Amino acid sequence: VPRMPMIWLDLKEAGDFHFQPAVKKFVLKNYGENPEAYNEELKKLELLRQNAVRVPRDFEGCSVLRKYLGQLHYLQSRVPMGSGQEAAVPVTWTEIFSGKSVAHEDIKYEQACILYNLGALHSMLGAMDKRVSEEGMKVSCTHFQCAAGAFAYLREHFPQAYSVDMSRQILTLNVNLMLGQAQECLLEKSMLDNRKSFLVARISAQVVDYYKEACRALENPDTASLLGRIQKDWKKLVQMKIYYFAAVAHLHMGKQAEEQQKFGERVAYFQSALDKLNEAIKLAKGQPDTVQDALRFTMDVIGGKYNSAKKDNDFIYHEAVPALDTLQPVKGAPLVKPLPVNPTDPAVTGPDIFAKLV
Amino acid sequence: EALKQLAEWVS
Repeated sequence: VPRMPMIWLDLKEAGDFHFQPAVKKFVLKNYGENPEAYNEELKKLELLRQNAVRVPRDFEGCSVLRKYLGQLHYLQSRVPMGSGQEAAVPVTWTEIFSGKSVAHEDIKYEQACILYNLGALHSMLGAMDKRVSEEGMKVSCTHFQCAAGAFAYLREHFPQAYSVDMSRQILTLNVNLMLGQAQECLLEKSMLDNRKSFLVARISAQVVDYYKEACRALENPDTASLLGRIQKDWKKLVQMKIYYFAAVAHLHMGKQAEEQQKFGERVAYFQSALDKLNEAIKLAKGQPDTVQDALRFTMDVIGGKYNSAKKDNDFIYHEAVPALDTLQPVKGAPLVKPLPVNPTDPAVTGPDIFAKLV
Repeated sequence: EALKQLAEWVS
């Protein structure tokens, strides 16, 4: 089946973070040393920052953002630059939806934006691949789970939002959207393997559940005014995907009834899948050719399998076609997660830049 | 059967 396009998030634009004067001033008082013994280490971290905030849009930009995020934790453990702390300096980033600069004298604000950009870059890497190879499907699934993990970590360990693009209602939308796209990649994988029809139906039902939570978030008035046109572009794709994968789920439920020799049940599920897919086609008006190619392929599957099932039942089996309400819905199978973020993993961080400052 | 294969696949 042709693959649907994916949503990705833009990275935030960074401003100034003059940590050099503050760090040199704190080592002189508190640690009692000459600040100019740390010129080479302050240059290391600034170079690290300029490369983290002007990060290349590939797989290793993630290891650069991770390294800088971990070294920020190292620095804060040795120099107090948090909110209200002795050596805090202004941290400036641009809020994504307004384009306005927001400043906080808190190093945890810098970590929040770096972590936000980690998840956003993962969402770009997940959405860039064509997912034609099983290996491309696996990297997209991991990327979306990593994006969900960064936004989830950001929503828990920074419970007060430094800017509205990182509030908990927006972050929850981001996690639910990234988990739906991760689950969607796994749905592609389970269908390429030719797994059992019931299992595929459970996986596809979970894709619907994630996108329904993202849709409910996008229908909240607070979210729509902040995202602007973005809310209208995302939801048009999400609403259509809700019905598309609802059709995919019932198509595989009808294939299970076929294996169960319930041919009256099989017509009912195929009829439901075709109705939901026709709804997806109607909601997909104006969508790019990637979306339409996927819907045209799926209709060839569902359309022919519905006609053949009704023909077999009307002429061979004569089994009662149940209404859709009388048969139990498909329970989703959540197999994807926000994958955890360890900021201070020494393997991704390398040595502590300021290890000498004791 | 298959879910133990896909659970490792997802990570």
